[PDB]
Amino acid sequence: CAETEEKYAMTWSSDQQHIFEMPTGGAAVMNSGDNLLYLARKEQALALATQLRTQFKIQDYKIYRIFPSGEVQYLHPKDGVLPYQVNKGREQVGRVKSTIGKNVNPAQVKFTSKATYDR
Amino acid sequence: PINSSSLTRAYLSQLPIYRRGVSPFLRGLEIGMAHGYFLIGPFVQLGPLRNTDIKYLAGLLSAIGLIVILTLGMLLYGAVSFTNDSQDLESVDGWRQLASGFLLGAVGGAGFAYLLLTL
Amino acid sequence: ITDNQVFVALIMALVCGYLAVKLAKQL
Amino acid sequence: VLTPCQQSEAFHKREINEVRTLENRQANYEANSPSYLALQSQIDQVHKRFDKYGTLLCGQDGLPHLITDGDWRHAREFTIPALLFLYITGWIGWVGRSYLKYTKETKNPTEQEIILDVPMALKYMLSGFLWPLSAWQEYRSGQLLAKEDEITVS
Amino acid sequence: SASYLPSILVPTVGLILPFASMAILFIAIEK
Amino acid sequence: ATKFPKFSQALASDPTTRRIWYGIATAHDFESHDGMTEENLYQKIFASHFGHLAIIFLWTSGNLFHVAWQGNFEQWVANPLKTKPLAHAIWDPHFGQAALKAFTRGDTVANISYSGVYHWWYTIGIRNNVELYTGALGLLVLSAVFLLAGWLHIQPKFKPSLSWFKNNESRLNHHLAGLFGVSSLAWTGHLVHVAIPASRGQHVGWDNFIMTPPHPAGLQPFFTGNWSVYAQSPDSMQHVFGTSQGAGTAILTFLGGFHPQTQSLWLTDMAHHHLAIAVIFIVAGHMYRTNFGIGHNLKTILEAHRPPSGRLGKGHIGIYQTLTNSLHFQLGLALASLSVVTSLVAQHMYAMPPYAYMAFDYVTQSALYTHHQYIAGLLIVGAFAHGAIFFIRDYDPEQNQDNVLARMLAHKEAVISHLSWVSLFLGFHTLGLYVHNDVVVAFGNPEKQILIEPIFAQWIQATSGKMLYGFQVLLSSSTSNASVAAQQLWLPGWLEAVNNESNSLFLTIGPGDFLVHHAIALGLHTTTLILVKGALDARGSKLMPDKKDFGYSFPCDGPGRGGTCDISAWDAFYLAMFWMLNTIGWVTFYWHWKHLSLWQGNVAQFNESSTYLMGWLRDYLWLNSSPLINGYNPYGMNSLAVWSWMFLFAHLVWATGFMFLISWRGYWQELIETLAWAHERTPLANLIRWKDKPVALSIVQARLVGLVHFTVGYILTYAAFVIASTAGKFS
Amino acid sequence: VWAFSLMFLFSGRGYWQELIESIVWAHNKLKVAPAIAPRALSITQGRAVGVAHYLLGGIATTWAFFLARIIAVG
Amino acid sequence: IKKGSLVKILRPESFWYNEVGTVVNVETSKVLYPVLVRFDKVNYSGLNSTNFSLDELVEIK
Amino acid sequence: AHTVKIYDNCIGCTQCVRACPLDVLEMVPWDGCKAGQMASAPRTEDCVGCKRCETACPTDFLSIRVYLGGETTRSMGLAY
Ligand code: CLA
Ligand code: CLA
Ligand code: CLA
Ligand code: CLA
Ligand code: CLA
Ligand code: CLA
Ligand SMILES: CC1=C(/C=C/C(C)=C/C=C/C(C)=C/C=C/C=C(C)/C=C/C=C(C)/C=C/C2=C(C)CCCC2(C)C)C(C)(C)CCC1
Ligand SMILES: CC1=C(/C=C/C(C)=C/C=C/C(C)=C/C=C/C=C(C)/C=C/C=C(C)/C=C/C2=C(C)CCCC2(C)C)C(C)(C)CCC1
Ligand SMILES: CC1=C(C/C=C(\C)CCC[C@H](C)CCC[C@H](C)CCCC(C)C)C(=O)c2ccccc2C1=O
Repeated sequence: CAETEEKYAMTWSSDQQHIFEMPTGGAAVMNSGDNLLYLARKEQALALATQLRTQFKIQDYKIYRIFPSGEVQYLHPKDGVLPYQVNKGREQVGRVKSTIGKNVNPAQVKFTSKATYDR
Repeated sequence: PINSSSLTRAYLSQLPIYRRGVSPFLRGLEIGMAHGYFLIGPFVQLGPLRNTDIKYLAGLLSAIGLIVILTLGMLLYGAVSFTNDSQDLESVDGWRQLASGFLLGAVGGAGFAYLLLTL
Repeated sequence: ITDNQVFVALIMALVCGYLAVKLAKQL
Repeated sequence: VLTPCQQSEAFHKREINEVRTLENRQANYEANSPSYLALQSQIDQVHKRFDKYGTLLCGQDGLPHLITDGDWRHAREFTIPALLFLYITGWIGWVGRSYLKYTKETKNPTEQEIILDVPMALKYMLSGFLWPLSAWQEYRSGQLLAKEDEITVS
Repeated sequence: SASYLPSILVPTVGLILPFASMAILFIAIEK
Repeated sequence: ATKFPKFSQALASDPTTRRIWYGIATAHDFESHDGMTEENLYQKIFASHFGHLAIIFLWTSGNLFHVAWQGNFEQWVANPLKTKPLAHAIWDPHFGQAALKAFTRGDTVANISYSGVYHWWYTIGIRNNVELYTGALGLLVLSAVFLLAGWLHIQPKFKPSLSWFKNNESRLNHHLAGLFGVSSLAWTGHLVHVAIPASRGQHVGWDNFIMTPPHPAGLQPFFTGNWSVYAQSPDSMQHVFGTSQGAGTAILTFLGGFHPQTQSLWLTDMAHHHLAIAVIFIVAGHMYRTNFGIGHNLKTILEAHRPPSGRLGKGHIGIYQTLTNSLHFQLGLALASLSVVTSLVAQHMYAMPPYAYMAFDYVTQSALYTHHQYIAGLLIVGAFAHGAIFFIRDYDPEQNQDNVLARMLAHKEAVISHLSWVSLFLGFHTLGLYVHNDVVVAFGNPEKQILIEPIFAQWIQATSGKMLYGFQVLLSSSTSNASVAAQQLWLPGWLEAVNNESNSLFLTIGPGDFLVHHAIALGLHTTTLILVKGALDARGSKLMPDKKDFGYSFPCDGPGRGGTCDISAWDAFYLAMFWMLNTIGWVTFYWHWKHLSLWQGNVAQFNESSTYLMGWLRDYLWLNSSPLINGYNPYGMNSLAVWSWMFLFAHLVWATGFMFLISWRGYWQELIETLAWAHERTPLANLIRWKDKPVALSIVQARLVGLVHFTVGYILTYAAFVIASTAGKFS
Repeated sequence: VWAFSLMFLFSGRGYWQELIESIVWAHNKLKVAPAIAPRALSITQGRAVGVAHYLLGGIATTWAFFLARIIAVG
Repeated sequence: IKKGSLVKILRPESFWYNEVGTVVNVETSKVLYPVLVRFDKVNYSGLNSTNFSLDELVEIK
Repeated sequence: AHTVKIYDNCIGCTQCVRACPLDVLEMVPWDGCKAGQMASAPRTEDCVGCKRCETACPTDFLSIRVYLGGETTRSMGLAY
């Protein structure tokens, strides 16, 4: 619950009082000026971001991740621009040099705490 | 929201946990004082020894046969969870006094029901 | 078919039980 | 032991039992009922059924067994419809292979398989009649087979 | 032939051993 | 380490209930733990083997103890045909009164023992309950010895080196000589000294065996090769087993055939048998080199077997590395050979029934067969499953550079295409012929059936002398080479056992042999289609060739690329368990409906009504479940109410399997959320909150637990039906 | 048919797709490669067909059982 | 090499491994996988259009 | 965590980031492709592992291959 799990409070603004759909379900009131929105998990929140962004303009939006210690986080975006768009600040992590075709065989990884792809 | 009214709160608030201050041996002794009077019932009419004159004693021995499992699970739940020592029901010591109160009050409720199957 | 041989058996598997729990909390 | 079936006892027991058992329904009708004529035709189709199984081998069960050794006394039992059958689905298989190596080289091989080109289809349906010495002579050119097709990792 | 030993051993392995084994294993989740 | 899984911290971090189920199911996967190295693996499995053998001997001492203490064993020895042998006693506090009168066999209310153990202990020559107590103590001692070794070889001064486990070079020299040759030769030391005299009346205990030799003259004038003295006076015809009357005194006579009276093998034949097998295995123990160095180096024994034809790769270069340094290849050969041994044992416990007054209790012979057959199929499926574990988590194609295994992964498309071909040939030609016979029989005509005589098995029975066919070849012809070549030795005592019809050796044969044996070969080639599929596409398929990376039993690859339900090498086990239970199903259904036709006598009931499927479901399942399903009535009950209650029970297990196999996770993963809301929101119980979070079972587990209820329901249903059926038509 | 549904319900196309493609090797060897590429069924079809056999076989069992029961007497 | 050339692959995780295919586009700006090759048949993603490097560029004549 | 790795087949068509409903994936300017892009997975602590990326990955065979690793609260996607 909220005293031990990371509540996700999504903060965003709009221009007109439209009506969207909650991920909990049903229609929501959608305060026109500015509205925050507590949720339960991140896929609900970015699924709501797809729910509103693919319909119309809801930019200047991001969930402040209420971790139960008390403070917030900020992820989508971080540099202010949309993630599949390309910004010159992001450092790529999570690559190897080639395809799966040069990944190591797991008998070369057996009895070691490695991966089947780090080489 | 709904089924959260003042009659709901006024009924729940004076239950034998949500009431403000009672010692945990008495707080569990009220729980056992109810449930030990309860669990004699569905062993006398429907139990297997309803045919001999052990209609009433089998409710005692069978019902305490449940109550030792019930308090045993109480000691498992306070043993695994509720690790801190804030001395109330959310503790180890207050929960095991809640369980001991449920045991002694439950056996007392068993004897009260057994001595009220006389009349 | 007798009585004390059964007690000898339960003592020997009590010892065997202590060797089982002796194997238990080391592997 | 497989007795010759025309003289086995339980065989003719099944003859009396099935002619009589099916004959029991034949007395339920008059001499000129259509059903009565139908069971006349059925009794005929049982006596013919048991006379035409004369050279088989029904053992102690009274039921005609078969032999698949190629003994050449049991050739009409197994091996003649064996070679006959292998000719028939060698026909079918060579028709299907020949039609797929037709539609492999066409304009759009996807639309070729929904809508069969009944001109070229019924070309290959009938032309694939002599698949031993046509499939064999297309095997001697090294063309029935292939090499270096798709495979997984090793 | 001790005809009384299953009257002791059958219940104490059948029911009360899956009480204390639930305590030893289930608290041994946290031990 | 600190959490539940005290061995892998990748699961202790998970606050759900996954840590429990994967903490249980990965407890024995020693190759994939946190920090369990190479020596620390072998030093764990070498101790847990001792714990396991301690469980075997605690089990056998359990059977010795209950037969010693609650059975009617020596009362059964007094009357082996009449008295039904008792298992352990009952203490139900649930039996009110009417069930208590449905078990009284003596003063105890014990179960009838359907396990053939009194027959084996009666051919051993135990004629007492006292010897069973001394044996039960004698295996509590041995189980305590193996547990003490399991504590002993995990104490750190005695945990051996890994090179000692890589002394593969000498385990075979010690096992084949000692474990097989010495234990088998000592087993003739039990047959000759106990099972020969205690079957010839002479009760020779531990007190008098060092005084009374099994031959009246022995071993001082008998290093001379005058060995016809030991096989001089055979027990010929007029003998009842156990007694001293009508019996000779020879030790190692090889008569061949059965007893005329008890329908069992001669114990002189077995003494000569394990003596010969003892000598040949001791000769096999002198095989490989050791610290002495007179034998065969195993690296020279595999690499030298390379054909100059060049077709079979670059020979076996690499195979000796990938059996020593690997384990699931060695375990795969172990379960393979043990599985063929179990299926062989089931194919000889009924065929040549070794034990006195078996083939006379018609249920224990039907329990042992189906027992070792389901264990046999389980162990094949395990051999292939560790085949796939070998190809994923144990296979190195660089020490196996174009090796025989690399050649196997190379042409695996042809292997799977042809197992799929022969499976597709049999399944249109048992189901083709059974639906033909079922349609044709259905239309008032058993004659128009396709019945093919299985000539090849009849011809092989003619090569072993079954003269009821009229082939007159090598052993059915008395004038051949082999028929004269052992005319005095073991032939004429054995063709009595062959040409007899009541005995279960080389059964009489109709076309049910033909059609069913095609259905069994269908079951084998399908099950190896699954297993060789998910054991050679275990490493890499063209759907996903990353399958070596995700380990063995990863769930899926998600809906990408068409959908990927059950791509893992765990589908070979998963699906081949259903085909294993199907196939051993058809084997033991077929065997059981064969011997229910022999023992009742109407083999014509089989041969006329087993070639069509309503012959099975009518004449076997519907008729032979009549004493089962009458196991308790509204009128009352009898002794088979346990087997009918177990019958309905195991239908409930077998159908709770389908809740997991059919209806997969995300239904329950979005329904346990509703239950968790219902408990988080309710009053008086939201205090009692969970610690491990309630999470529906992941689909590696879901198909497993559906598989387990499928097997438990299947096998308990059929063990209910074998025993209730044959116990209902007899006894 | 009831028992034949279980093959579709329990397994999935991650098995059957490269079982089938291991057969597509045996067609590519003899040039009998079908031009429409032979996939397995999809997942939802590969469970919809398990329903539609579980119900056809399951319903036709009670159909034949019922009409063969009451025609035989009534 | 060039566009339109019929190219066999030698990479084992290509779906079209040891199957020829036609070249659509080649970039000469040190892209690690520049040679875009599409095919007659179709992988499980529904997509014939893939791209490769130069070591896996084996043509026929 | 569910370790997402993004190999050098990633030609930057960005159906992966648009296909991920969790924003574990972003695009990084990488001068090795024609679009100059190659995807990155920095925030795999929120990675469910639902493989909705790998469906919409039109490379040769799966530039972005999701390996199912750790199982935290967020990576299991439980609501409560
Ligand atoms: C073009 C026709 C054709 C040909 C020549 C083959 C040939 C072959 N198939 Mg086959 N197959 C076909 C169609 C064909 N198949 C179709 C349409 C299917 C889908 C049902 C299959 C499914 C299939 C499986 C599942 C398997 C084979 C296998 C095999 C091989 C072993 C022989 C066998 O048992 O066949 C099997 C025959 C059948 C399953 C039934 C026959 C299929 C149809 C009913 C007949 C085909 C005629 C065709 C439709 C005519 C169209 C062309 C015409 C209109 C112009 C052999 C190379 C096996 C293998 O790999 O062995 C090495 C194997 O396991 N096939
Ligand atoms: C595996 C061992 C096991 C044993 C030994 C028993 C024994 C018993 N069960 Mg039982 N049961 C078991 C497993 C077992 N059950 C399981 C696995 C289930 C679930 C399927 C059930 C479900 C079940 C039901 C639904 C009922 C029983 C009942 C009973 C009692 C039978 C009534 C009778 O005629 O006896 C004579 C009985 C007596 C003389 C009274 C003895 C009662 C207890 C044992 C003594 C007093 C207990 C004591 C106060 C507490 C101390 C600690 C305790 C754990 C011993 C008997 C004590 C019946 C019952 O409730 O009995 C009253 C009953 O209705 N059982
Ligand atoms: C001669 C000396 C000797 C002997 C007697 C043994 C004996 C044994 N070793 Mg061993 N070992 C030795 C030397 C020896 N070892 C040496 C020198 C090394 C180091 C190089 C090892 C290294 C070693 C390892 C690493 C392991 C063993 C293990 C074992 C045990 C085998 C498991 C088992 O029960 O199978 C017994 C099998 C049989 C008795 C025969 C089964 C197969 C037959 C053909 C079928 C059944 C026979 C018959 C038909 C049925 C009768 C049954 C009845 C119901 C009728 C066994 C006690 C294993 C073990 O348990 O570890 C503790 C193990 O993991 N050994
Ligand atoms: C001598 C026999 C033998 C040995 C040593 C092993 C050893 C091993 N197997 Mg195994 N296996 C065997 C036979 C054997 N197997 C057989 C015969 C089969 C076919 C049935 C398999 C199928 C199999 C699979 C599919 C897998 C293994 C795996 C493993 C490894 C880890 C085991 C583990 O973690 O389990 C942990 C222990 C358990 C899960 C407890 C078992 C409980 C099972 C699931 C059900 C039994 C419950 C019972 C029926 C309920 C009782 C109720 C009653 C009414 C019946 C380990 C090396 C695994 C592996 O290497 O990859 C991870 C793996 O995935 N095995
Ligand atoms: C009744 C149940 C049933 C049946 C018949 C089958 C049958 C088969 N399974 Mg199987 N299977 C089952 C249950 C069943 N399974 C279950 C419960 C599981 C666990 C999920 C599996 C798992 C499994 C695996 C993992 C594999 C098989 C394979 C096979 C095939 C083996 C090859 C063969 O014999 O083809 C002969 C063909 C038949 C027996 C088909 C039946 C004949 C049909 C009914 C006639 C054709 C249609 C007919 C004209 C009616 C028309 C209908 C109308 C609407 C017009 C065969 C089709 C393997 C395979 O693909 O082999 C190539 C394979 O790898 N099965
Ligand atoms: C994946 C399945 C799964 C697993 C493995 C667990 C496992 C666990 N849960 Mg759990 N749970 C689950 C699903 C699961 N849960 C679901 C779906 C819910 C609903 C949201 C819950 C709700 C829940 C709560 C509310 C609690 C647990 C708790 C627990 C832990 C203690 C076991 C317990 O309380 O059961 C014990 C068994 C029962 C409660 C069953 C009661 C019904 C029985 C049959 C009637 C009693 C008959 C008789 C008296 C039995 C006596 C004999 C017997 C002892 C031998 C254990 C780690 C407890 C915990 O975390 O404590 C540390 C806890 O308080 N769970
Ligand atoms: C239907 C209904 C209902 C329900 C019911 C119920 C819920 C009941 C309950 C009741 C009960 C449940 C009761 C109780 C009783 C009890 C009492 C009245 C008390 C007394 C006391 C006691 C029991 C004591 C004990 C003891 C002893 C004896 C000794 C010592 C110890 C002790 C102290 C413990 C209601 C009302 C809701 C509503 C309406 C309707
Ligand atoms: C996957 C895998 C695997 C598998 C598994 C298994 C399971 C196997 C199989 C195996 C088996 C399962 C076996 C079988 C065998 C066979 C045989 C064995 C055959 C032959 C036959 C014979 C031998 C016979 C004959 C005869 C007679 C009849 C009489 C006279 C003489 C003689 C003897 C000749 C392995 C580990 C390998 C490897 C790795 C992977
Ligand atoms: C067997 C099986 C298959 C394979 C089923 C195959 C692909 C279909 C076999 C039947 C089709 C209809 C054969 C095509 C033949 C054509 C009809 C042409 C034949 C010529 C005449 C009959 C017209 C799956 O695709 C599957 C998917 C998901 C879960 C389980 C399974 C599954 O168990």
